[PDB]
Order: sequence, then C-alpha cells, then structure tokens
Amino acid sequence: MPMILGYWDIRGLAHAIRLLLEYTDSSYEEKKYTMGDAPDYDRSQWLNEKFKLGLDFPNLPYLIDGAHKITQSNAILCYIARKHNLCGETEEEKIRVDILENQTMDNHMQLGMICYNPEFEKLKPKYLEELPEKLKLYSEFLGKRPWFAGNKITFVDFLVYDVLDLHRIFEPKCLDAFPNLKDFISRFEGLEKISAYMKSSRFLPRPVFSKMAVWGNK
Amino acid sequence: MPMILGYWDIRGLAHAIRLLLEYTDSSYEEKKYTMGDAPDYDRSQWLNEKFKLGLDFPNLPYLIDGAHKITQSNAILCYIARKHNLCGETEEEKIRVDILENQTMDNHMQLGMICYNPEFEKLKPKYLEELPEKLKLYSEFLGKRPWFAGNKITFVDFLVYDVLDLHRIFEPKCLDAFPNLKDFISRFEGLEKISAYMKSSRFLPRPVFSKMAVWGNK
Ligand code: NA
Repeated sequence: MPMILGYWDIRGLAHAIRLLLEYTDSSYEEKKYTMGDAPDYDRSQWLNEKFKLGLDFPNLPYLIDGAHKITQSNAILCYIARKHNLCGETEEEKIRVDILENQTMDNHMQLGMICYNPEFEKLKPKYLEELPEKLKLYSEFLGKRPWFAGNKITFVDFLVYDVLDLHRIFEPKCLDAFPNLKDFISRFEGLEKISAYMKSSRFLPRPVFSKMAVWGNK
Repeated sequence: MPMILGYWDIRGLAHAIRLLLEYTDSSYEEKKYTMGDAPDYDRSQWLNEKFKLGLDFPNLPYLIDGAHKITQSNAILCYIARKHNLCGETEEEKIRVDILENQTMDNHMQLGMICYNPEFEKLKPKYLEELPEKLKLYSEFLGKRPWFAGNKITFVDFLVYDVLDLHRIFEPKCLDAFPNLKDFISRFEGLEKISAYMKSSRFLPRPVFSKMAVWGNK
C-alpha cells in the first residue's frame, strides 16, 4: 500500500513533494538513488533502472501509488493534492494555483541553472542583483492573504515555501525586506504535521542540489 | 468583449494557445509586440506596458479576460480549457494531462535551449542523436489512443501537437518511424476548426522563435 517516492538522496525537486506527503499524512516509502562522488559523478543506479520501472516519461522524481505511475514534480503534487482537496476550488484560486505552479518552477530552474554551471561566482552577482525584484513579486502576490491561493492552503504553498527557503539559504538576508514572506514561512513551518516532520529523522533539507552542482552540492 | 492574447509577433509559446482559442471558437484579439533586431533586440514596446497591465508576474504571453489577467502559457491554456471541459474528467485522464502539461514544456524548453545557444551548430548533432528516443516516448504513451489523455481531446493535445510539429520543422523525417504520431497530427489538423484556421490569414506558423534565436529567428 505505501506509495514509493523515487529520487536522488538529496533535497532537490522532491522537497515540496515530501512536505505535502507529510502534511496529508500519506503512507509512503522512499526509493533513494545515490550519485557517485567526484570526478565521475556516476548516475548509473538511476540511469540503468530509469527504463525498468514502467514510467511513461522516465525522470526523477517519480511517484508509484498502485497502478498510478507519475513523473514531473508538479504532476506528482497535483495527484497528491486532489486526494485532499488541496487544489483550489474557486476559479480565482485555480488561476492563482496554475500561475504559481509554473512560476515557481521557472524561478527554481533559474536558480538551478546558476548553481550547476562552473562560472557560478561569475554569474552570482547578476542573480542576487535581480533577486529582490523576484521576491517582491511573491510578496505582492501574497499581499494580506494567509496562503498563496487565498484563504485556504493549497499545494502551491509548498512550492512557494521551497523556492523561498532555497533563497534564504542562498542569501540569508533576502527576505528581510519582505515581512509577509517571513510570516508565511513561519506559519507554514508551524503547521502541526509539517513541524513534526521537520523535527524528525526523515527531514532532508540538505544538500540542496546534486553532487554535480557548484553550489548546493553538500 | 473579446479576450486579449499578448505576445511577440511570432509562433513561439503562443501557438498552442492560438490553436486552442480557435478550436473552442473563442472571441479573442491579439496584442502584438515587436522586438528589435540584434544586438540590442529592443523590447521597449513591451517594457513600456509590462507593469501596467494587472499581471501578477508580468511575462509574455499573457491573456486578459475581463478581471482575469493570466501569465504562464500553461496557466493560460488551463484557463481556456476549463471553460470547455478540456482538462480531463477521470482521475486517469487528469494524471495523463498533468504529466504531459509539464513534459511538453520540458521538451519545448530543451529545443529552445539549443536554438538560442550561440554554439547551436556545435550542439545540434547530439540533440538529433537523442531525438528519436524522445519521440518514441510520446509514441508509446499514445499507443492506439485517439488523443493523449484517452478517448477525448484535451488541451494537452494542443501542447503535444506543437512539440511534434516544431520537431518536424527542425528535422523533417523525425516522425517517419512513428506512424501513430503521424496519424495524431493528421487527426489534430483534421479537426474542422483547426483545418479552417490553418487556411486562414490569421495562421502564424513562422517564425518559430524570437529574433534572439540562432535557429528559427526568421
Ligand atoms: Na485545469
């Protein structure tokens, strides 16, 4: 019965999924892949079973729940969310969820691109220069709402939390100009099932990225 | 009052949206922004309006429909699709829709990455070496189904059509090994409203990408 979540033994793209699985009290186990160390960074464990699990578009992370085999982190989150009415009910909520689902991936991928290239320190200045405007848009989108879709928490709160928390690790002061984002993080981490998970042995906040990353590899 | 689709005067990320608006007999008009040529690629036409349209995360394309102001092309597609029950009904359809919404963006962005890269000619051979396996995944996922979510067309058929068609422009023979994908294209282009639109003066198949592209800029 327990679902299987497959991913590298890192935080990465599985962080929001792990948090949502824990928030919804879902029964799951993790299939963990380990990347080899430098200089080769072997990925054989995944690449050689990548095509042996019945996934339609093999990729990490994946979720196996009975006959349902899902890839793409956002499709995984949506699947879990539908089981728990975490998807937005009003048309307004649904639009906000769809926008943020795609926007959070853009901003995550932009950080991933800066952290996997070797000129990271050469490219980091322009990134931090353009970062406050990115966070301001999140802060203004939230405004006075408790959650990003409106009055009710949805799966995109888990995506926005991950994006925000990644950046306060990346730059510790980046949220100081945005008190409503700091309060959002405080309220998210204070949710009973989330707080219990973050204080448990399963909590895997680091490394942020794979061994292949210039930043966040450890 | 027609909806407003705003984008560059190219095919780009708006193709699937244009096709879906046409299939659904939507009332819309297009706000076309023109981009300057190299090396500056002037976008001041967009920049002078970018923050004055009510968009939460200003970006192109956008869709304005009364009070609803939407960015992210997948969010735009979902908004139009919900008006016409084109998002999938059963859980099984919804999973396939969710996977494909994100998978098609992945493959779209992977072609965009090499076509916008200055070393395009250096990178093309390996991309073409890996292309058959990518398309095989779409062919095996479709199987003998008429549409990608199952027995009824959904908005992700428009997304898959665009990615496949982009690649037969890029590599004309690339679908030859996959008859069910060729048949799918025939079915998509054989929809009455798509057929009429493709013969219309509104059809805009080229340029594939923006003026900044190395491949597909004209
Ligand atoms: Na939808």
